[PDB]
Amino acid sequence: AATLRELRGRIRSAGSIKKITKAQELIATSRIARAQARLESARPYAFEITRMLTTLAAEAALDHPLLVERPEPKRAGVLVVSSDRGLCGAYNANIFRRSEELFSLLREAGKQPVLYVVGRKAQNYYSFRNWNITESWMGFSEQPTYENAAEIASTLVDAFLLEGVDELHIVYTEFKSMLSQSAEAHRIAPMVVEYVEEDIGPRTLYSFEPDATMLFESLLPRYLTTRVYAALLESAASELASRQRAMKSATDNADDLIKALTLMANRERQAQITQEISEIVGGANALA
Amino acid sequence: VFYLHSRLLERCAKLSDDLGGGSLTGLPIIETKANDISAYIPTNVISITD
Amino acid sequence: ILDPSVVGDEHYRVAQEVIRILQRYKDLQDIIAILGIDELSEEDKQLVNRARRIERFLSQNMMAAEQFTGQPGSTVPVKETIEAFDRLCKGDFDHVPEQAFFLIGGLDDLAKKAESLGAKL
Amino acid sequence: TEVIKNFKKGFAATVVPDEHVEALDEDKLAKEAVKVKKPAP
Repeated sequence: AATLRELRGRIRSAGSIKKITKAQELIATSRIARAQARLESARPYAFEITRMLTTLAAEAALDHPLLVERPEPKRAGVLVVSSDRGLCGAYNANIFRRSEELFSLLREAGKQPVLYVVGRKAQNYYSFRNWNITESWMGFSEQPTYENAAEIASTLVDAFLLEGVDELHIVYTEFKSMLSQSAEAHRIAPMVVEYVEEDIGPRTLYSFEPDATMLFESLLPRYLTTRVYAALLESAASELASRQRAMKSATDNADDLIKALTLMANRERQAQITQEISEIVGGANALA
Repeated sequence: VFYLHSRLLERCAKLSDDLGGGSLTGLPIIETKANDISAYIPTNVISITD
Repeated sequence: ILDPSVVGDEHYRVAQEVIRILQRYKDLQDIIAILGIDELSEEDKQLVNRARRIERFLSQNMMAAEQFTGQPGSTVPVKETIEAFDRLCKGDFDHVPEQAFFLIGGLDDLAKKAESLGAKL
Repeated sequence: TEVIKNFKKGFAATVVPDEHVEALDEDKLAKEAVKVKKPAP
C-alpha cells in the first residue's frame, strides 16, 4: 500500500508537466515566426549602412581608432549574449563554451578578457566562477530593441577608445536556415580594412558634405551599433528556436515517463488485488 | 500483534509519588522497508508510543 | 567497518563525500529525466558532472570479466582509490570526458584513456 | 551574548577556475571588415 498512491501522484505530476511543455513549444514556434520577422525587417538598414560605409571608406583616411589595431594589446572586451529565461536547451551552455574558447584564445595572446554580459544566465554562470562582470544588461533577450543595442555599443566603444580595452568581441548564437543555431565569436573592434577590387571601372565622383573623413568617423560607431543590434536579433531568434526544440524534447520525455509510470502503477494495482485475495483466501482456508 | 506491542509498551510509565515515583522509559526500534513507514507493524507501533 | 576508527579519517571522508555527491545526483533524476541538466543551478550542474564521472569511475575491468570482453582485469590499491576519488570529488578531472573513467583501474589507466580520447589530466 | 561576540571577534572563516578549455581556432573567430574598393593589397 501507499506505493500506488505515490505512483498516481507522479503520473498526474508528469501529466501537468507534459501539458505545460507542449504549450510552451507551440508558443515558442509562434514567437520564432515573430523573431524571424524582426530580423528580416532590420536587414535593409544594415545593407544600406554597409554600402554607405564602403562608399565613404573609398575616399577617406583609414586611421580611425576603431580601424587600426594596437601594438601592445593588453585587453579585449568580450560581450556575451545569453538569454534571460531558461527553458531553452544547450543554448546558454553553447554560448558559454564558445566564450571559454575565446577566453583561452585571448590568454594565449597575452590579452586580459574584460567581460560584459547580456542576459541573466550569463550573470549566473560568471558569478558562480568568481568572474568580474564590468556591465550587465537584462530584460531584452526575447525582444531586443535598437536602443538596447545602442546603449551596449556605446558602452563598448567608450571602453575601447579609453579602464580600457584594446579589442572588442561578441559571443552570440547565429541563427541560420531555421535549422542552425550556432554559437559564434566575432571581432567587432578594431575592424580590418579589406580591399575587394575596383569593381566598376571609371565611374561618377561621389560628393561628400562636408568631406569623407567626417562622415566616415560619424558612421563607424553607427555601424558598430547596427552590428550589435543584428547580433541581438539573431540571438533572440536562436533562443526561441532552442526553446522550441527543448520543449518538444521535454514533452516527449514526459510522455515516456507517463508511460513507464502507468506500467508500474498497473503492476502495483494487479499485485495489490492478488495479495488481498491471498489474505482473504488464507483466512477462509484457515477457518475451513 | 497490536495487542502484543501495546501491552508490552504500556508498561513503560512514570509512576506516582505514592508508588515510589519510578520510571520506565521505552525506546522501541522499528525497521521499515523501502521507507514504507505505512506498513502494518510500523503503523501499529507509531500509534502506541509518545 | 566503514568507520573512522577502522578505515581512517581520510578513507571515511572521501567515502562520505562520494556518497553525498551520488545522493544529490539521485535526488535530481526527475528534473534531469524530463528537462536535462540544463535547468539546474551552477552548483548542481557541477555536482552532476562530478557525479557522472564518479559513477563511471566506480566501474572496473574485473579479472572474471575477461571471458566476456577479452580485456584483462585490473587491481587498484585502496590508497590509490582514496586519492583518486578525493581528486574526483574536489574536481581535478572535470575536463576529462565521461568516458575514460569507464572500466579502468587506477589513475594511470585514467590518464592513458583520457589521452587516447583527446584530453589531459 | 557578550562572550559570543568577543569570540566572533577572533574567529577566522575558511579567483576563477581554469576550466582546462583549449584555445579557439583563430580561423573561426570572425572579424568585422570594411570592404574598401581601392587597389592596395
